[PDB]
Amino acid sequence: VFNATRFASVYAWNRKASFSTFKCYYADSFVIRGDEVRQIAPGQTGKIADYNYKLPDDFTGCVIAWNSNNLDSKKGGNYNYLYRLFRKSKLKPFERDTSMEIYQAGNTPCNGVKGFNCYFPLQSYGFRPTYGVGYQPYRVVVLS
Amino acid sequence: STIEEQAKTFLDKFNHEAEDLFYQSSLASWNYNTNITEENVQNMNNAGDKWSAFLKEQSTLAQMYPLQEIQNLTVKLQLQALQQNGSSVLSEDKSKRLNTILNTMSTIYSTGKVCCLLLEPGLNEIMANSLDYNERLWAWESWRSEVGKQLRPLYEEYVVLKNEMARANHYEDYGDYWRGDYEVNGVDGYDYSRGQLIEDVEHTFEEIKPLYEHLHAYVRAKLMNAYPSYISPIGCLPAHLLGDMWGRFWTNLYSLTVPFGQKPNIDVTDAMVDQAWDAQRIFKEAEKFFVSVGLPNMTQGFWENSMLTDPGQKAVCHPTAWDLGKGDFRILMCTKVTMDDFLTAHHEMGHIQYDMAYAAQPFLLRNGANEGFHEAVGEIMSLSAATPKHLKSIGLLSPDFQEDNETEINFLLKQALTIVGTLPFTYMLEKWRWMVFKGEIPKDQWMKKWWEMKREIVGVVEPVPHDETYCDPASLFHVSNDYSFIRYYTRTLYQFQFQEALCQAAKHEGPLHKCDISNSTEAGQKLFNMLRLGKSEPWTLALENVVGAKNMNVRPLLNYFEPLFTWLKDQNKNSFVGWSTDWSPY
Ligand SMILES: *[C@@H]1O[C@H](CO)[C@@H](O)[C@H](O)[C@H]1NC(C)=O
Ligand SMILES: *[C@@H]1O[C@H](CO)[C@@H](O)[C@H](O)[C@H]1NC(C)=O
Ligand SMILES: *[C@@H]1O[C@H](CO)[C@@H](O)[C@H](O)[C@H]1NC(C)=O
Ligand SMILES: [Zn+2]
Repeated sequence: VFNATRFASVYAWNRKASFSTFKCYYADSFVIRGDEVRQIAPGQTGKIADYNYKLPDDFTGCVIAWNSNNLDSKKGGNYNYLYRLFRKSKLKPFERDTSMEIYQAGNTPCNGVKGFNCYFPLQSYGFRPTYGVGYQPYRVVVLS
Repeated sequence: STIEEQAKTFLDKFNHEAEDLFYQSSLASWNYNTNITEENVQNMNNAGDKWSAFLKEQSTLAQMYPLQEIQNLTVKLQLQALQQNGSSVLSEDKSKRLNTILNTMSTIYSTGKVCCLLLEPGLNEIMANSLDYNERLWAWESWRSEVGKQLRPLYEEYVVLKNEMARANHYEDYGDYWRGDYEVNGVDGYDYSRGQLIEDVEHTFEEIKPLYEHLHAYVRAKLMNAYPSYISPIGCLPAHLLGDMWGRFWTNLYSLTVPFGQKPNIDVTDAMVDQAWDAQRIFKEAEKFFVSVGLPNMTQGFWENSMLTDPGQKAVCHPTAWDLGKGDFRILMCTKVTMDDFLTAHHEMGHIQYDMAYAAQPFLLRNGANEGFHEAVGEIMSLSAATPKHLKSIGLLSPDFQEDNETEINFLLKQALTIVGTLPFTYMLEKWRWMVFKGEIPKDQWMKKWWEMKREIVGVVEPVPHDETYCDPASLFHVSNDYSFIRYYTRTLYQFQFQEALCQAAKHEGPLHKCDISNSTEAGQKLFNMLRLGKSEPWTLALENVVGAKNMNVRPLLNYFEPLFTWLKDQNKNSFVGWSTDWSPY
């Protein structure tokens, strides 16, 4: 869906002109940051390609991405878009993780509550129109 | 799981939260500055309080990772940056007392008046413009006897509280705390302690002394012409006659001490107000200059969200470069059509280029290598942009202009008055403060020693005797507003080290005072290799990348002023060079 009015989050990606990026090598849809679009490619590494959305090394589809600063940002902040920061291990190609469990980073466990060395694993982009071009929203659609 | 991995995880959480909180705080502050109202002074305080509370909590819970269990030296730098206590080590009564003392000392300064003139612009126009001995002496002694006499005992208590605050942080006094900005540990070959900065400063001043002797004697002869029955040809210079309230710069003396007065200096104000230049042409020219040496353009937000003209609503028109984070760079400056705003633009855009360089380092590693790098990087651009070759290459000077050997001495002498005439002042003031923090000057001798180190290091004498109810040093903005003062010395040396290295990479033949680094990419790769590091490396390594050595040096500063030194040596052939600490005007 190239024209829906509301896109998903990158950790909860969906499945069913002015294209800043059209790189060819189902239709997944999400929203990420500007300078993270480079990570939607085979053999990449980061937070997005580790904990949020991974692509295999032998891929056949395409990748489309385009700016969205006039729709997905507002004066004050748009805290409705999220991404996963912590995970126990990297993903697998096309896997998906919608869990919201506390991440334990030490040796004593969490009681399911935050505190010393226990972090809530999801973090939001607070999108604004007066951001740099690398910190502005970007809508991404991946084919096949 | 080792205590290092947990530190890395804690830090990559901290960075992500602090970026957002800091952006919204600084946006509030900008919105206030560009449009002063009543609703905005509150929206500033809201976000300021939020950011400060966040920082306090994160430092408190960062103190639980002991540094001895960390082998990576970047994690160590950031954890050190976060594990610092501050006035949190004192009590609650002592913290509140220190804040009350600081606020009282600031407001006594900023609203002081004598009889009905305030310091700005009342008593500053009598010090920069008047030509009367008696009126200048009146303004000087009035400012000394109204404000400082009120700041003596507050300062006496300030010293005690600051010393014990710093001793509870495992330093030895507050001067040591201050010198702790130039310390490096753990690196093999690039180490530096807090007791070696004193040695370096005192080792370089011994070589700056002769040029200052000759300039002091020249200025003394000219002032002896202007104030005939008041100056002695072998003594010091009276303190109230240097075109300044304190004597920090000797600039306003130019009109009295110009070498060849029948040759006017360069001023392209008419050549630009006559071609219809405006406020945007200046910044387009500065952008062209910085692109010529291979640095990037400006961003679109810079052109959309910068205030580059006075909009008739109030505002604070002080020139400033803003780095809000998240790709947001701005400038606040109400510029005119003049030859000094043309240079301030280059200064501020040098600040912005340095900011844009290290925007990839983690949140806490985004500054200069130490406290004297931003200003040097800004100043070398104004050095290289004011060159008659540059002003002729942009069409702002006629090709029928020919440089004159008598006009290159007026320029060098003005530069000397501004730049060299301020170094003994800085060295002496910070030496007095260090010795008072250390405990080597008792209370009952403070003013006895101030006016003993003015007659020896600076060569300046006081017109009337000052007993021990006075606090003359605290009558300066930096001393009663709790700021350090040694960054100016080190910055003034670094700027000439930088400029010599860059103009040597640009294959310049001739005197150093004529060099222009425009159209040189090899001079723009050497600067960027230091700008990109932020403060992720010891300042000695970042200094060695550009220069070739790893410490301060005074030889390029003396290479800049060599023709002036030869001229002055010939001018003072039948004079006395050096002063005697015995003659006093009373
Ligand atoms: C200046 O501030 C006032 C309220 O503080 C606001 O109404 C006005 O629009 C502001 N000016 C501009 C140009 O936005
Ligand atoms: C230190 O940690 C950083 C990541 O925080 C890593 O990139 C770097 O290689 C580490 N250095 C050493 C010497 O292990
Ligand atoms: C830089 O090079 C351009 C292109 O040749 C020239 O127009 C300009 O005058 C040069 N500027 C300086 C300062 O040499
Ligand atoms: Zn500056």
